[PDB]
Amino acid sequence: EEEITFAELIEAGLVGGEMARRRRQRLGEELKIGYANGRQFHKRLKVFRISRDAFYAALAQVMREEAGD
Amino acid sequence: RKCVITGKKTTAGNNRSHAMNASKRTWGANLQKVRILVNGKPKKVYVSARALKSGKVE
RNA sequence: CUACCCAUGUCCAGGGUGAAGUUCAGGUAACACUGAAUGGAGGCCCGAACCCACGCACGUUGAAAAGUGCGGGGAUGAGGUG
RNA sequence: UAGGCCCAGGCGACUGUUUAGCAAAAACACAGGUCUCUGCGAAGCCGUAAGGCGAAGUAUAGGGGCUGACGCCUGCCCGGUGCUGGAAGGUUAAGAGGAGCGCUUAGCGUAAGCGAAGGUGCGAAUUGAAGCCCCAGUAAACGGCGGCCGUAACUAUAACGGU
RNA sequence: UGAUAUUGAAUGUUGGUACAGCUUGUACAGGAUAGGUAGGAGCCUUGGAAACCGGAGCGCCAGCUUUGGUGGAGGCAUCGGUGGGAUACUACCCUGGCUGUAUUGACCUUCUAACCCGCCGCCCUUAUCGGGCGGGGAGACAGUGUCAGGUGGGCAGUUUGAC
Ligand SMILES: [Mg+2]
Ligand SMILES: [Mg+2]
Ligand SMILES: [Mg+2]
Ligand SMILES: [Mg+2]
Ligand SMILES: [Mg+2]
Ligand SMILES: [Mg+2]
Ligand SMILES: [Mg+2]
Ligand SMILES: [Mg+2]
Ligand SMILES: [Mg+2]
Ligand SMILES: [Mg+2]
Ligand SMILES: [Mg+2]
Ligand SMILES: [Mg+2]
Ligand SMILES: [Mg+2]
Ligand SMILES: [Mg+2]
Ligand SMILES: [Mg+2]
Ligand SMILES: [Mg+2]
Ligand SMILES: [Mg+2]
Ligand SMILES: [Mg+2]
Ligand SMILES: [Mg+2]
Ligand SMILES: [Mg+2]
Repeated sequence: EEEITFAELIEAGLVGGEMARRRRQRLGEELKIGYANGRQFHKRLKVFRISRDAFYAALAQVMREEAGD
Repeated sequence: RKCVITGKKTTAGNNRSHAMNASKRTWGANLQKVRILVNGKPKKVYVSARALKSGKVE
């Protein structure tokens, strides 16, 4: 039942600009689902049926490499 | 295969290693293919990048 | 010549065995099946032409720079041959 | 003119192919099994390139490696090598970047030397990819399946305990 | 696997290259924690000034002739400046800083004219070759040239002592 919502992607900082483009360019390949836009990214999340916890784990991961993991 | 303007070609020469033991080898000419007017007719031919540097149209 | 491939032709006397299927019956719950008839499958069987080359003997300045004689194998096919 | 037969074992499942001219087989092949690569201009292969085969095919297809009908099965090891994958770090070329130092001479000169501009050599720092060093998986991948002491027959079956 | 040419435009983020600006000179010292050489006394008063703290300046923040604020209506030069200056102004210049400028590079996007299309329609023409005009897809990548580094019995040329 929509383990992830669109507002989650929004608050994750995944909206336009350059920083959010880097955010998606990282997160996508960190999930092996390639690149997308916001809506396309959400639809890919839905179609591959990936779990919320692994999504958050990779989120924290890519923030750490952003912060110098 | 040769530039239609300057007439460059590909030549042959040796190929040395650390121990100077020779072996044959060739030298290409950095040719490109561009549509160009020629004798009042447009055409796409070979032409060297050096000639393209200045004094030519496409 | 020999190896493999491509296109197009052609050759294989004669006799066996009897798959599937079908039709009958019995049979079973109909089926499982059993038994007859029909049918004619198969890198199936026996064996000439043809192709091969397992044994022995002879030959070894030979009839022959690889054969002959008596036996042997495949022989409708992953066939032989122009 | 016209099959000798039988009883035991080894090897290979079978029909087939092979060293023309000393080897016809247990060797090769095969139907089946398994591993692996390949999303289409596919992978592989021939050719320097055009151009082709694969295929006028499309993962139930195509190439490569090992094994070799059918029945019962295929145990343990990922340290080494190979392959696949990943990040903190170290090491590494060409090219950029040029600190600074030589030689030469206008000048000052005073006797020794100092020496402005220009030219011509030499080049410091900084930067600079894969790979390697490292980590994880993988064995019908290359490979491996121990010594000592004390304890049980049959060709000492040393099975069994301690290092 | 990198650099470089073919090789374009617009961004954005971005490090710097100089311009432009006002700036703390903390010394344990002058009422007082008032730079560097400095001419030096002449200036300022309705720049609510001088007592003044922080907001240009440093900061365990003390105060500065510059400075939005009540802190209100003159000091400095001239006054032991422990002073390594005694400062009207500052003829010239520096640390506190960012902006617009000229940037340049490196990244991150976006676009389209380059280049590419064993995609489609029409023509040359009766032609799955070719190229010409339209559409479409990709796109400054890829392909190709020069340079450099890895790997490399796939393939070459050779060595492997004497008594
Ligand atoms: Mg030519
Ligand atoms: Mg020579
Ligand atoms: Mg037969
Ligand atoms: Mg033969
Ligand atoms: Mg005979
Ligand atoms: Mg037989
Ligand atoms: Mg056999
Ligand atoms: Mg046989
Ligand atoms: Mg022989
Ligand atoms: Mg035999
Ligand atoms: Mg023989
Ligand atoms: Mg097979
Ligand atoms: Mg073809
Ligand atoms: Mg075998
Ligand atoms: Mg075997
Ligand atoms: Mg095993
Ligand atoms: Mg090289
Ligand atoms: Mg060799
Ligand atoms: Mg020689
Ligand atoms: Mg000797």
